[PDB]
Amino acid sequence: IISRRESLRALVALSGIAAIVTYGLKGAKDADLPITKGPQTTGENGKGGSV
Amino acid sequence: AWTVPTLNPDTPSPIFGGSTGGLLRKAQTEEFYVITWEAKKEQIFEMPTGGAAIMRQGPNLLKFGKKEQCLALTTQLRNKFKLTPCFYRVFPDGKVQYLHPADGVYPEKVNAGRVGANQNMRRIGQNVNPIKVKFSGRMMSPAE
Amino acid sequence: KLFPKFSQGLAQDPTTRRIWYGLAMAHDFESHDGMTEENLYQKIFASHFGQLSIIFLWTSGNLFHVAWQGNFEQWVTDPVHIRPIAHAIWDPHFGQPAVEAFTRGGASGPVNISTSGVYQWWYTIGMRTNQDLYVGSVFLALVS
Amino acid sequence: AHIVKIYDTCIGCTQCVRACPLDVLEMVPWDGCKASQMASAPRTEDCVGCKRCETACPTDFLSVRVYLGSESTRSMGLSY
Amino acid sequence: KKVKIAVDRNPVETSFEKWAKPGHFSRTLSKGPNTTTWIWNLHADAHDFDSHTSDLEEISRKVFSAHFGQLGIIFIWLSGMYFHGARFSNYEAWLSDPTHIKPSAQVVWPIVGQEILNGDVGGGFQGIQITSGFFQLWRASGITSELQLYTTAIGGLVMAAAMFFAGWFHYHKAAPKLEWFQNVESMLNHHLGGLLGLGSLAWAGHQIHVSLPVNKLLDAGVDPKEIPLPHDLLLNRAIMADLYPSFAKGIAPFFTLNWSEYSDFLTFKGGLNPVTGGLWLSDTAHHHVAIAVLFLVAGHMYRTNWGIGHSMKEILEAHRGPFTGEGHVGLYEILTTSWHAQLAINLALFGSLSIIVAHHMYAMPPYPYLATDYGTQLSLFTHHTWIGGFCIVGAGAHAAIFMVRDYDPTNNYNNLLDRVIRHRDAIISHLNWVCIFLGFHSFGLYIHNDTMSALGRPQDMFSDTAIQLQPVFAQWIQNTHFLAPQLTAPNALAATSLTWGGDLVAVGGKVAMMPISLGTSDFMVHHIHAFTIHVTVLILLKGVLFARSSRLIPDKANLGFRFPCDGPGRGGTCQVSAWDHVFLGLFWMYNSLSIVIFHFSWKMQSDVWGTVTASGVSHITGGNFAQSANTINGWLRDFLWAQSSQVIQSYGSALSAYGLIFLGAHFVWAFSLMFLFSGRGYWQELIESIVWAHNKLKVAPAIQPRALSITQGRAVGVAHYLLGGIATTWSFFLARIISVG
Amino acid sequence: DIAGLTPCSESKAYAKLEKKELKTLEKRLKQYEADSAPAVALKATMERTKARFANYAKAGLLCGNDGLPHLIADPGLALKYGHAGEVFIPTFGFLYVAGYIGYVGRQYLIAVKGEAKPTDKEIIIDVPLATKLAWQGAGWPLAAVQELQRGTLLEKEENITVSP
Amino acid sequence: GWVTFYWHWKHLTLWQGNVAQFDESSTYLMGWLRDYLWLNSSQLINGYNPFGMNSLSVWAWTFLFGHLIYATGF
Ligand code: CLA
Ligand code: CLA
Ligand code: CLA
Ligand SMILES: CCCCCCCCCCCCO[C@H]1O[C@H](CO)[C@@H](O[C@H]2O[C@H](CO)[C@@H](O)[C@H](O)[C@H]2O)[C@H](O)[C@H]1O
Ligand SMILES: CC1=C(C/C=C(\C)CCC[C@H](C)CCC[C@H](C)CCCC(C)C)C(=O)c2ccccc2C1=O
Repeated sequence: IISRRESLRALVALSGIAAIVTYGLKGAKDADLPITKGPQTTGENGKGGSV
Repeated sequence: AWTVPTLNPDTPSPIFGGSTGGLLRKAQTEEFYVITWEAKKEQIFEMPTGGAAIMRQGPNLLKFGKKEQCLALTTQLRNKFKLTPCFYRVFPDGKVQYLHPADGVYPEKVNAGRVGANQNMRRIGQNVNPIKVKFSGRMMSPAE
Repeated sequence: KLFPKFSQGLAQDPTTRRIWYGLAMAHDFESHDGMTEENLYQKIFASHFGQLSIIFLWTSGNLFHVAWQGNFEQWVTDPVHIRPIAHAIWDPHFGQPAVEAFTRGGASGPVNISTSGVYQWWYTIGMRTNQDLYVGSVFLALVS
Repeated sequence: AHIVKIYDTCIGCTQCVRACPLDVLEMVPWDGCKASQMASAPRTEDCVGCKRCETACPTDFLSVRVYLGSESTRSMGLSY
Repeated sequence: KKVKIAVDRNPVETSFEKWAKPGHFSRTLSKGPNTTTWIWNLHADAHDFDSHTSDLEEISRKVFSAHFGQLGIIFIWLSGMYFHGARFSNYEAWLSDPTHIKPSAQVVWPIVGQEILNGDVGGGFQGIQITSGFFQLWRASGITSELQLYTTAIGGLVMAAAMFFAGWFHYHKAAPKLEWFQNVESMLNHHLGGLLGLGSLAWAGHQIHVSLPVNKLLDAGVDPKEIPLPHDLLLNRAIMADLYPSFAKGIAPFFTLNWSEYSDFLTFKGGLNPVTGGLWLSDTAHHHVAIAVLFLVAGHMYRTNWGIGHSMKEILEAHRGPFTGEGHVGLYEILTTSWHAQLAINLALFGSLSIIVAHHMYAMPPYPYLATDYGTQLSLFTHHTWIGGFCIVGAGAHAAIFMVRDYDPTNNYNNLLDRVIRHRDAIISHLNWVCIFLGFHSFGLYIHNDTMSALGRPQDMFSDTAIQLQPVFAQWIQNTHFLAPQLTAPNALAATSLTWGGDLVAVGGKVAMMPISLGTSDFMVHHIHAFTIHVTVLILLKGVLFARSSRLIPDKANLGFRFPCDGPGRGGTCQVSAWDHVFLGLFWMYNSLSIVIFHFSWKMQSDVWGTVTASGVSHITGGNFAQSANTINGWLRDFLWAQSSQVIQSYGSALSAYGLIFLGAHFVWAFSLMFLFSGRGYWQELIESIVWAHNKLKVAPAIQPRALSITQGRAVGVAHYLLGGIATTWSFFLARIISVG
Repeated sequence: DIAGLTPCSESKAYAKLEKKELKTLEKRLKQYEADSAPAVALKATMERTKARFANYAKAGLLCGNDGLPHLIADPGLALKYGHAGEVFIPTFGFLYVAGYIGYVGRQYLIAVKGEAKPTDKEIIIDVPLATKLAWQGAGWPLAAVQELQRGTLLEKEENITVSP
Repeated sequence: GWVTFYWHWKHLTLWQGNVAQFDESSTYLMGWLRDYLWLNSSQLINGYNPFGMNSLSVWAWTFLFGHLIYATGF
């Protein structure tokens, strides 16, 4: 597929394309990224103690 | 009477079992500096690259990678042992250049026929201000 | 050999301080090679456009992330007990206790409480809705 | 290539040449002193700028003077 | 007789004429000042005896009588502590209740309100609670009265004036010749046999005839004024046979080789004395007997005046191999005509002995009621690690001075010492790698645990409930050395300490010593110790091997040992000298030993020390070492912040002096950064601006103000860094451990 | 009562803190026999303490919100309200001794420069000379202001410069 | 650093209400240490612990991150 410098520059860049544009939607694993989950129980309290 | 001695690499090295402080890959690309002297008697000097080598009678050929590594060798070969060395400069195309007694006489003593480069016929307290030498193409000291 | 385009005395430097001094005296315009005083003032004057275009892109960034990831429309109604929001968090190195401990201020995902206090400055200059903050962001992004 | 420029306050005691660890300096005739000699720097291509010359000049407000210029592979003192 | 007394009669006139002329020792200083660098070079070059003269005999006489000056000052120092042990102490009251009465031997004067430093240490007494543990020496010596402390204080003043006489006599009146000092066979035969051998024979005889019957009566329970005085324990054999029933057999079982009949008072018990927490004294008595027989045998090794015995020139020159060329040829000649080559090997092991001493005394506490005194235990460990650590850096300093000054490239050709220099690039670079390997793989485990605990991922840390890095090898040795009285040491009644396992010793409701279980936090911190020592080795050994030359500076030995630099050339040559490597090594010795004493002071308070109730013994910090030493934040929270609450709110109490020096050494530490960061050519120009205002008001001094030298401003800087750094930890440790322990 | 303050003889947090300290000394005193020198020392500490509070209220020191003696370093508010002993008396009690040490050290350096080598007599202090200037410098403001009027105090532009 | 220590600690004692806790302790340098640096860093360094973590852990991590860059500067 690739044998020169500028062909390898394209294939590394396009493989970086093919991972990252999928990683935002299909590649966010259920166990890996807890941000790509649902809104869990609580947390939205005041900063504590006083104001 | 004196002019520009050449070199043969046939002359023997000092007996030294080799150190890791010696040459590097710069000797194969840029330059490496070889040093010669004529020893009267067999005795033991210090390598400037660490250790101790013994010199043998007659010519002695040694090689380094810096200019200070050769002149810090002649400094202990002239002051301690009263020998008269001279070191050269070898390029990897085989070219060689004569360096230290560049007019025969050592540079502490007058030869009366060497040219006085890099001098100012004025006092160091009489330099100009840097506002005058500003915009001199490149950045430039007022002592020029 | 090519990176300090301003200082050719650094372009002849075979060492790794060529990289460090290509960075640090790149904005020392008075010491570049071939710099003249008419050439001096023009690069300073364009660089001040470069500082201004960064500031307005920076401020339009503050207007954007507050309008999108912040709770300015929620903070308008209760400006004491509701804590401000700078910008939401996407760090995939997080764990699940580090998601739910940073969800605060009544938001959905993890958030940062803005301590810069651009809500209080915007709330008193008339900003009330997020649609008033996107317009300010697109305006400064044009001006930048 | 460092900039070594010496001045007329030289007295020609040649302590700078003996102190130079790189043979940058040499002694040229000059009538402005009793010792009839003034230094010269024909080999500033080889200078590192270690300033052992102007540690050794006796004259007040040193006669030899080294200006640290642009550093080549010989000015940085490199075996590599 | 090649080994013979050889002195010179009256080399130096005893005269005050040279005290009138300061700087008389050196040519460069005897012409008086013109500059304030004179009076700093006076004190710097004062004891640089190798630089005064060239004569090795005159050097040797100067270091021989200066050693009597150091010994004479130690005899003043010891006699102070026995005197302050006698007239201002509670050692009378401490022996009757050595569980509740805190040891105290310094009493202050009530003037400015500083009498509040006289705390309520118990025993009808007020004074500074000491921590140097002399009262545990003295119960181990069986002192029992303040008369005995006063008589050995007068014996200390007498011995100090004898030592001051001896240095005066052996320099001014009758000073030895050079070949007296160069009998190193005769010195080792006398020091192994007479000093170390007969010393531990004599002290065992003090332990047999004095300390054993006194401390047997104290453990059985007798008030100290009712115990027989120890000279009655000599003159009456029938008293000794009441306690140990084998003194009735006399010294007949010794010469009849019936040594098993001495088993009452020369024992091999091991473990600890459960009445008092310390080691068994009959165990330490059979120790110093068998130490003495070992050294008196080893003191007849070297050949002096009869053909028997070894000769160290032949011993060295015969051990040569195929890998090292000449082998050890020529090391005898440089260890005999060079003091720095001696001083390097001596300060290495004598510094390494001090760290052996520190680790072997918390684990095997040799003194009665030493282990329960948590203040004494913390200080005696911490002190003897630092005193070791300075002396190890002194080995690196004075080995470099040998390479600069007394090294001879002529007589060193293809020996070990010549071949170490010839592959010094391979030495430093493989040491450079293993420091970088230990850098990431020890400290990056802490950054990993910080990040995982901050990212809410505690299952991904390196802890015991997580990725477990167990110290498998050290846990294996604790499983062997505790099972060592089974079949590898069958005559031991117990183990050699209680760190290896077993049960604890409860003395006074406090833990003397309980077993130490090693975990993943102990794994990480021991590799922190391996890291900081290898970097300290890296800097000091680089200064030794590149003392003379490098690829950077080929003529470095001509510049000397202590020079600043070779100038701004070749990129800059700041701190290239061999002085400057032992400048930088002091920070890493400070960095290494701080983590040693932090790992001591928190492992003990979490897992050893603490009160016992026979109801689930509780420790000082609750048992939170392996739970918390994973993270740098655990060292921040649970050690430097939680335990600092006894040094910061200790005002209005006797510990308030420790609160001052806690701020005092926080000042002096930071004061050093004025010297460690800045440089001379600033401060010289600032002096010119204030000499100007002193010129203007005609108060210009004759000794002209100069800024401190380049090496001096560094030496001032590391001296205030270490003084401000160590005295911070001193006052932090002691204000913690006196209150909670 | 000058700047929101109060006399320490009139404030109560001052007297509360005096009773706080004497409470701490007495509960420390209780552990010892009434003949014992660790109790003789503490009762001597109290009588230095109680006289100290008596003497601070005697001088009319100003307390505040915390019951501590506050100082007033302004003449015209210390001269007017009787508080020159706080700052305004020791600001001249100091500056007598300060310029005294300056003048003695000045006169020792001036009277050593006319010698063979004056650097030797900065190591080896001429004690019969230095004590002689020490005693006779006791009227140093009377001698300085006479030297101030001549022009012999200030050396002229013989002083050393770089590049004016 | 001196203007901001003094600003913050006079404002902490103002906003907590214990305005006398400053004026007692600001007169001597231990009160700067054991009442402002020691006392107010209680919940900072507890941003993450082996019990758990809270919203201060990003400022707890940076507080050790700041000590690390500082000492790398030496
Ligand atoms: C057996 C112990 C021993 C002995 C005999 C020597 C002997 C010597 N050392 Mg050496 N050294 C030692 C241990 C020893 N050292 C240790 C342990 C270290 C590591 C810290 C060093 C590090 C070292 C260096 C780096 C240098 C020497 C030098 C010297 C020589 C001259 C010293 C001199 O004149 O200073 C006279 C004494 C002083 C100037 C006193 C110093 C003041 C100290 C630093 C202040 C600390 C005092 C106290 C702890 C602080 C509290 C005091 C209080 C008032 C605040 C002399 C041969 C020097 C040398 O040979 O020069 C070529 C040199 O440069 N040594
Ligand atoms: C068996 C005899 C003997 C003994 C006991 C010693 C003991 C000692 N020597 Mg030594 N020495 C000996 C033979 C002996 N030497 C011989 C034969 C030589 C020549 C080859 C030397 C050459 C020598 C040097 C060059 C040096 C020593 C040093 C020392 C001291 C080590 C310091 C120490 O660790 O503190 C241990 C301290 C004690 C045990 C305190 C007790 C001190 C006793 C009373 C003095 C030593 C006994 C003395 C040698 C016997 C002669 C008595 C005298 C009245 C004639 C120590 C006092 C060093 C020293 O400190 O210099 C002073 C040192 O620099 N020695
Ligand atoms: C906390 C401050 C600090 C730190 C981090 C260092 C770090 C280091 N010093 Mg050092 N030093 C310091 C203070 C410090 N020093 C001070 C104050 C002095 C004054 C005396 C010195 C004096 C000194 C000497 C004299 C020597 C060192 C050496 C070393 C190195 C050995 C450790 C190593 O390789 O581990 C690796 C690095 C670390 C553990 C740092 C943490 C990095 C983490 C674990 C991972 C890296 C982050 C990762 C790549 C993510 C990057 C993000 C991306 C965006 C770039 C290393 C570069 C020695 C050396 O260089 O030879 C070995 C040496 O000879 N230093
Ligand atoms: C330095 C020389 C090395 C040898 C060490 C000598 C140290 C000097 C010790 C002298 C003290 C007297 O020591 C010796 O006194 C008595 C006379 O034998 C002995 O006492 C014994 O002998 C008496 C008569 O025989 C009887 O009362 C008993 O048998 C018993 O009491 C002691 O068991 C012994 O301690
Ligand atoms: C502060 C500083 C100085 C200035 C320090 C001055 C020169 C010395 C400090 C004071 C000295 C100790 C004189 C004070 C004591 C004198 C003996 C005079 C005594 C007079 C009375 C106090 C008795 C340097 O010279 C310097 C040099 C190189 C790197 C860093 C620094 C540096 O940080």
